[PDB]
Amino acid sequence: MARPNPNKQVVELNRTSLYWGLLLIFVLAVLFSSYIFN
Amino acid sequence: NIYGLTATALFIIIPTSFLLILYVKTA
Amino acid sequence: NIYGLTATALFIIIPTSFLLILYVKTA
Amino acid sequence: GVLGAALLCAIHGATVENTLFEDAEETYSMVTANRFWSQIFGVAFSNKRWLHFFMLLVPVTGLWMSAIGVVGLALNLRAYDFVSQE
Amino acid sequence: MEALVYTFLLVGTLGIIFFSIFFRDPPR
Amino acid sequence: MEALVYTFLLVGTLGIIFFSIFFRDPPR
Amino acid sequence: MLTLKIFVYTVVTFFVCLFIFGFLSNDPARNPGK
Amino acid sequence: SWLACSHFCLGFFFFIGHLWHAGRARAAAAGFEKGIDRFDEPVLSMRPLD
Amino acid sequence: NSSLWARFCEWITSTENRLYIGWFGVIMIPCLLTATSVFIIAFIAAPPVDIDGIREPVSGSLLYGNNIITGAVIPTSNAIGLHFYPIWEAASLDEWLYNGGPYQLIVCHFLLGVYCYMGREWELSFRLGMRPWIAVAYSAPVAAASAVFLVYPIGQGSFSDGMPLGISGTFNFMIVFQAEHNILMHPFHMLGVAGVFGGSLFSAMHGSLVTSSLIRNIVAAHGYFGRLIFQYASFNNSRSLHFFLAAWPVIGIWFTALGLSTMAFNLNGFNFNQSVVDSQGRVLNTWADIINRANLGMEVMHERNA
Amino acid sequence: NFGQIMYAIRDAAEKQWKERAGGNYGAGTKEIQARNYVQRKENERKRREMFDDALAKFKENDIQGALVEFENIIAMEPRNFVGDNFSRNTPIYKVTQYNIACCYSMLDQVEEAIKSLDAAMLSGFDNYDQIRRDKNLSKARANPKFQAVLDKYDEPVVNWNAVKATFGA
Ligand code: CLA
Ligand code: CLA
Ligand SMILES: C=Cc1c(C)c2cc3nc(c4c5[nH]c(cc6nc(cc1[nH]2)C(C)=C6CC)c(C)c5C(=O)[C@@H]4C(=O)OC)[C@@H](CCC(=O)OC/C=C(\C)CCC[C@H](C)CCC[C@H](C)CCCC(C)C)[C@@H]3C
Ligand SMILES: CC(C)=CCC/C(C)=C/CC/C(C)=C/CC/C(C)=C/CC/C(C)=C/CC/C(C)=C/CC/C(C)=C/CC/C(C)=C/CC/C(C)=C/CC1=CC(=O)C(C)=C(C)C1=O
Ligand SMILES: CCCCCCCCCCCCCCCC(=O)OC[C@H](COP(=O)(O)OC[C@@H](O)CO)OC(=O)CCCCCCCCCCCCCCC
Ligand SMILES: CCCCCCCCCCCCCCCC(=O)OC[C@H](COP(=O)(O)OC[C@@H](O)CO)OC(=O)CCCCCCCCCCCCCCC
Ligand SMILES: CC1=C(/C=C/C(C)=C/C=C/C(C)=C/C=C/C=C(C)/C=C/C=C(C)/C=C/C2=C(C)CCCC2(C)C)C(C)(C)CCC1
Ligand SMILES: [Fe+2]
Repeated sequence: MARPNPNKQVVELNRTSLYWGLLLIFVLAVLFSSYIFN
Repeated sequence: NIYGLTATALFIIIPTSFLLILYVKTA
Repeated sequence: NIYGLTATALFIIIPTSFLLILYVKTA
Repeated sequence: GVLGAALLCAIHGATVENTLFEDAEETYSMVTANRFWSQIFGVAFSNKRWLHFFMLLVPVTGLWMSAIGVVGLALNLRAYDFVSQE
Repeated sequence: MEALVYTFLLVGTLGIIFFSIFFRDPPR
Repeated sequence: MEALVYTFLLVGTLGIIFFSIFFRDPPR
Repeated sequence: MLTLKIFVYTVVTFFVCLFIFGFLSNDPARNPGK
Repeated sequence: SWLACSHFCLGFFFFIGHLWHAGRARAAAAGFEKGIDRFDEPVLSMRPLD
Repeated sequence: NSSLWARFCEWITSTENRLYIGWFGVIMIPCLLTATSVFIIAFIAAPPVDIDGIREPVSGSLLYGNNIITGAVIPTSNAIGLHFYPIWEAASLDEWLYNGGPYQLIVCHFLLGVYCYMGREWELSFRLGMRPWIAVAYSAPVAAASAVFLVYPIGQGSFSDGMPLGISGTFNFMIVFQAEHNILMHPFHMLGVAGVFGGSLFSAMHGSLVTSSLIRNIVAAHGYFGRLIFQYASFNNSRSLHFFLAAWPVIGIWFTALGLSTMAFNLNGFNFNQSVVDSQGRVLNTWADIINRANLGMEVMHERNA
Repeated sequence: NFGQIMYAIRDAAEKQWKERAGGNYGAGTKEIQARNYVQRKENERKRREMFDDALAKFKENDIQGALVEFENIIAMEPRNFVGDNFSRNTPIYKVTQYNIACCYSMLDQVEEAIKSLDAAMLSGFDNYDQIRRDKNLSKARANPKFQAVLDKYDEPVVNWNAVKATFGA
């Protein structure tokens, strides 16, 4: 087996990032569902 | 309109859950 | 069956989200 | 609840009886049992108090819920039929 | 039943706004 | 459409199981 | 479905042979401290 | 019916006996049948599982 | 030691894996994966099966208009019986499904998987140095599953008698079994009920005593138990108590599984019919007779064909 | 030094862990596990480099240094070790005590070389051809107890003597 990978990194995102993401998804949903239902 | 309901539900669940899992891991 | 769908959806959204809020606050 | 209670009784007895120390201090190795059950089943107990409280919580909840069901039946409120399938 | 879906989306968005207001992450 | 609801509930439960297995919190 | 039969047979035989040789590899138990 | 039932029960019980005695014999041969040594636990020599 | 075999063996046998694999895992994992995949797919979508083999299909798939509580994987059709029915012996995939092959596939793979799991439960226990016989305690549910899924069909001569892989199917199986054989009035099922109830009782009581004693002591809990009931000075040590906890339910389930297998060869429970007779020959009904009437109703409604 | 004597014969962090009394996993046990794992890793690392030193020096014919090095590598053998494949002994343990058994032969110590190769056999040095064939150990091979221990640990598969005797009768 190979040696431990040297360039292993972890992803992070703070509360502002979560709020931005949730708001984006919900805004896109409320905008597009009206046309999806048709 | 079942396709619309399932598409909307998937779009709400999968990405928001995705983000929530990452944030839970961060903290 | 609209009543069943709305009741089920409320029971999946409100409590699970409630737990998630507290856990986010803890960490 | 009842079947899970029997399951917990059997598993706890077997686990405690199969991780003894050779011969105060706890007789059985908690770390060994936790490792064993976390690698086989996937999740294993880490706190003794929580485990011995779970063994209490299961049957009580099961029988209380069955009692609520029997109360429901006492007034003939019975989950008898599915209208759609009928 | 589409109406209930629309109200659910709107109320959820309002909840996101409320949480963004009152539960802000303190800097650093 | 009830079938999709049932399947969603089932797969959601399996997801909870998966996360409880592989993403455990290291105690203390 | 001869093709599927042969595919299932070969996968099963591979698994069983590996299963056996895994144990044949293991060395016998012994007590060092005795 | 008597033959089949009696001999199935006896065969199953003797299979359980095989399981028990084989496990005990292997453990005794390995040397840790009496219990863990409480000083040199093989689990402790392994890294924490995360 | 870089040979493919060497590194593969090290990987499989290593405890570094999140879930220990072991050699038994080699057969355990793929079998369970096949069983669960086929089970999920069949439950979600599958055509009706001819369980009774007289061209009266029984819908059991979730997608064909039935609920979770009612959805089930119908057992193999009565026509095939004990014959081995993979895909490739079937004339076609549609006919394979109509007859009910996926139940046979699932049950075979599941039995192999559970046996291999029982084995790995010993193998890992040997690795860590702990005592080996946790598998023995596991032999009870495995024995019951084998009795329900394999031994009983063998006794009855057909695979259609195996427990359907569903909830309402399980209730139907239990009711039909009570109809054919007096499962309720059989001493081994009585021992099984005793085992389950005693397991629940002992789990609850032991949890209460230990959690109460854990304050910041076992002598106090021992005295508590001794003073509560007239019984005094038993299970003085944790070893005997924790062995008894494992010994009660395991023996109960062993006995109930053996009772099921015994009934597989038509050795029914007690038959107390016309047990009480007055003078000059009349029949006085007892509770066993009302049970018999219920069995009559179940059995007569079970025989779908003439 | 262990090496010299044998050639001649030719808590601060653990108090939290000592949670084990309370039957809890906790965090102290994790720290102890990590410390033990890293200590073990360094242990076999240094045993390996000591073995490299031993072979390099044996190439120089300094059997004294090779022997002290080989009686030192055995010294740090962990107690109650169960291998990944149920070995019960680290893989080096069997080879090193074979080489020391060779080295003892070079020292004209056949009597203790017999015990060294007996202990090598106990560890599961399943390779039987060289011990019979290797000329390097031939000096100690002359002793009858060498063949006695080889027989009790490598029995003839077929009793030619017994079958011939039965044929005679
Ligand atoms: C010929 C077969 C055989 C032999 C020679 C042995 C020999 C031994 N066993 Mg093993 N064993 C066997 C079969 C055998 N066993 C089977 C089939 C099982 C499965 C249940 C077991 C399970 C078993 C366990 C779990 C243990 C042993 C132990 C022992 C040792 C002590 C004997 C003992 O318990 O005291 C004699 C004990 C008694 C006389 C108590 C009898 C209690 C039973 C329940 C009586 C039941 C009688 C009843 C009428 C039968 C109804 C049958 C019906 C279901 C059809 C001894 C080396 C013990 C040990 O320490 O090993 C070193 C131990 O812990 N054995
Ligand atoms: C209150 C009354 C009462 C009570 C307490 C019981 C109690 C019991 N009955 Mg009886 N019964 C009753 C009334 C009652 N019955 C009546 C009224 C009828 C007639 C309608 C019956 C008819 C009846 C039959 C016909 C049978 C029972 C059986 C049983 C036993 C079930 C547990 C068992 O053996 O499974 C043991 C455990 C298992 C079977 C589980 C095996 C699990 C496998 C090994 C693993 C599965 C893995 C899983 C799929 C994956 C997990 C996923 C992960 C995410 C968690 C138990 C002793 C059964 C029995 O005795 O057992 C054979 C049986 O066959 N009963
Ligand atoms: C019906 C009651 C019941 C159930 C469901 C159950 C379930 C379980 N017990 C286990 C263990 C045990 N149970 C024990 C004693 C007992 N168990 C009892 C009663 C039960 N125990 C009783 C009464 C006792 C006392 C004797 C012991 C001693 C053990 C164990 O050691 C073992 C364990 O691990 O404990 C933690 C687990 C075995 C996991 C496995 O198969 O590998 C994993 C398999 C996986 C993940 C996938 C399998 C999925 C398959 C492919 C599904 C296919 C479809 C099936 C045919 C099922 C059909 C479902 C329909 C009926 C709806 C599992 C969670
Ligand atoms: C298409 C598909 C997927 C088909 C699926 C179809 C289908 C039928 C799905 C299933 C439907 C379904 C989910 C039905 C079940 C629903 C149901 C009835 C739920 C009941 C829920 C409820 C709220 C009831 C209340 C009663 C209740 C409290 C029950 C709890 C049961 C329960 C969790 C019991 C414990 C089970 C268990 C496996 C415990 C093992 C614990 C364990 C690992 C201990 C090991 C261990 C032992 C030691 O001794 C020590 C020392 C240590 C350290 C240690 O670790
Ligand atoms: C099938 C498999 C699944 C497929 C789907 C996968 C989806 C993956 C997730 C995609 C979404 C990710 C969202 C990240 C969200 C996020 O956290 O981003 C954060 C990012 C800035 O973050 P920084 O780089 O400063 O953070 C550094 C680190 O701390 C990490 O955050 O902002 C952006 O780059 C743009 C964000 C979207 C745009 C924001 C503004 C516009 C939208 C709001 C509009 C409101 C309405 C106004 C009009 C009414
Ligand atoms: C190779 C074998 C693979 C097995 C795969 C199956 C894995 C199952 C894992 C179950 C985890 C349950 C969630 C635990 C959540 C969790 O994090 O628990 C963690 C908990 C341990 O808690 P701690 O000891 O860390 O708690 C310390 C206390 O101080 C509290 O903080 O685990 C247990 O005690 C045992 C729980 C068994 C419960 C079994 C329930 C099984 C339910 C299955 C439902 C199936 C539905 C199917 C729908 C179709
Ligand atoms: C290699 C190996 C391994 C693993 C493996 C695995 C994990 C596998 C898996 C596998 C799998 C996971 C498989 C699966 C399979 C499945 C199947 C085979 C299925 C089938 C199905 C079918 C066939 C169906 C059909 C149908 C339906 C039911 C629907 C519609 C209709 C029809 C009829 C089409 C390990 C690492 C441990 C070690 C070494 C060995
Ligand atoms: Fe306990």
